[PDB]
Amino acid sequence: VKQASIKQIQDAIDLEKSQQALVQKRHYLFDVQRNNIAMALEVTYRERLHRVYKEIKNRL
Amino acid sequence: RKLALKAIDWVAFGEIIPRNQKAIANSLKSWNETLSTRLAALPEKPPAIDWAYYKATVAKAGLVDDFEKKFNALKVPVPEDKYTALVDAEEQEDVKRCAEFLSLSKARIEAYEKELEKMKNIIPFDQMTIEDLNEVFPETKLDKKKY
Amino acid sequence: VGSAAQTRAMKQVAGTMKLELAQYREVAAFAQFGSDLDAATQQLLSRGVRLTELLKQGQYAPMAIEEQVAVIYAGVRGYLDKLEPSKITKFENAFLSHVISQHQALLGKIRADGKISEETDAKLKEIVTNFLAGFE
Amino acid sequence: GVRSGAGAVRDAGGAFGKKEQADEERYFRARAREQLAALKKHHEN
Amino acid sequence: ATLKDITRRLKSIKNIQKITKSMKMVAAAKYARAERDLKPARVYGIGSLALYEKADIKVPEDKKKHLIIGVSSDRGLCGAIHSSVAKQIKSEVANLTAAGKEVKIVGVGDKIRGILHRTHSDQFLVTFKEVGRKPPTFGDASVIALELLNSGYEFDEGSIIFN
Repeated sequence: VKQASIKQIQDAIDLEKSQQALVQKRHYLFDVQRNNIAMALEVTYRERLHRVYKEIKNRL
Repeated sequence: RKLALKAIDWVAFGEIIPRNQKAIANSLKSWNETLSTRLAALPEKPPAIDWAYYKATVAKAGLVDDFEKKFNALKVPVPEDKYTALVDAEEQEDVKRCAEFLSLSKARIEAYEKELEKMKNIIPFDQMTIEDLNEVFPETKLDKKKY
Repeated sequence: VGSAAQTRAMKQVAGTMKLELAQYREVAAFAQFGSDLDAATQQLLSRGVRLTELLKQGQYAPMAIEEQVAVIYAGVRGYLDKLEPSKITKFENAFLSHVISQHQALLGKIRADGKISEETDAKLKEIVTNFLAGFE
Repeated sequence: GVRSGAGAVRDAGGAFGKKEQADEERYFRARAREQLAALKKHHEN
Repeated sequence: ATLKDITRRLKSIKNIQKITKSMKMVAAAKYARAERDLKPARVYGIGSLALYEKADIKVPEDKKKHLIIGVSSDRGLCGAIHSSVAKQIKSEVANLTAAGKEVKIVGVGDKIRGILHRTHSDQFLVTFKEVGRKPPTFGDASVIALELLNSGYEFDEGSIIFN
């Protein structure tokens, strides 16, 4: 009976810890996903801005 | 062209663990590295045009002054980021779902903690009743105890 | 002129790399039949093969001193023994890109200070461990 | 200092070079025979 | 000879020396492993032969058949190991055939098969190979004994030769 009781209490404790990790992980990963979404958008206008002046300078 | 602020690609970036999407996360990390390299490759804006020196070195008449006038009038546009807003809305919906899941898990955790406390307190004396022991260890119906 | 013509960080990594490569070149004859050899001999063979793969470099692509010292640190400190010998070059390029992009501050500090201090040593250890874990 | 290189046994063209060439040829003749037999058996299918 | 010929021969002999030294180290390591593994095998063999050591189990008289087990390896460069075992098996075969006894030989080493196949080709019962490339173990010996029994040669008297 003592082994059964200690097994039950340790099972409850580890389930609590697992849920404590689980609740954090989802939003922790979602925030970084949202941040990377912004990262993907950066390099758009730079290409045109850099190429137009080079083309005009080559024309001259 | 100031760079958009972003959080560091910490271990939480790999914590996504999307279903058959770890390759997608690796591709996103590669995109971030390539974007950083491209940003470091060139300055924020292209170099200025030495129009005065150009005209001094331009023997042609008309084809040079009009070219400089057009270059001054030239105004390259900038790309749109509607997909960024759409992905932000999708991330917001995912965050709402995660918040609902976290609330449900917190309720389950409260229930589990209450059950653990009840089990710890209800132990009492070892000299309990046989029926009382069924709270944490009950028997079954007929044709169950094979051995 | 020897090591007197080196920065402190490059000298620190290069002494270890030179000693290990000398040890490998001593036992390079047994590489053909290295499977049935002593554990120490096989370890030396693996370390020397990885260091030799590190020494390879493309043409018209010179590397900054901080980048070289970071790569040699990642090599000599045994962060490549588990890695496949053929994958060192890909790992080297990816690690260089990662450290240049995200960890430019550490490279700048190494370049300015000229030595790999203990704090920088710990930071490099963390960075190489994270990248090695995430490489696969 | 005089040194050596890789694959210098056959370059000398001595007894050992001819021995190595003959051993390789005799081994790979058998291997070619086995591969031809396997390929013929496959082509019969 | 000329300078080029001397240089070529010297470089070839240098390479041969390096290869021989590397093989010497490899053979030293394999010898150390075999020496470590021999002691339990030595005890096992002594225990197996103890019954016949403590009992006068001797062949009564002439027997029509006789199997000779010549244990050897497939690799060369072993000096006079294969030469000695081949000489011993040839002498035993001649001695037992002088008495008009049918002699059959089983060679676990391909070198033994090659040496004895010029003359004792017919006397081969079952030949085995891939011996010495990896350390021998009881599974291979069990397979050899199994096919020796399955060979159908019911040798009334038998013997084994080894170094």
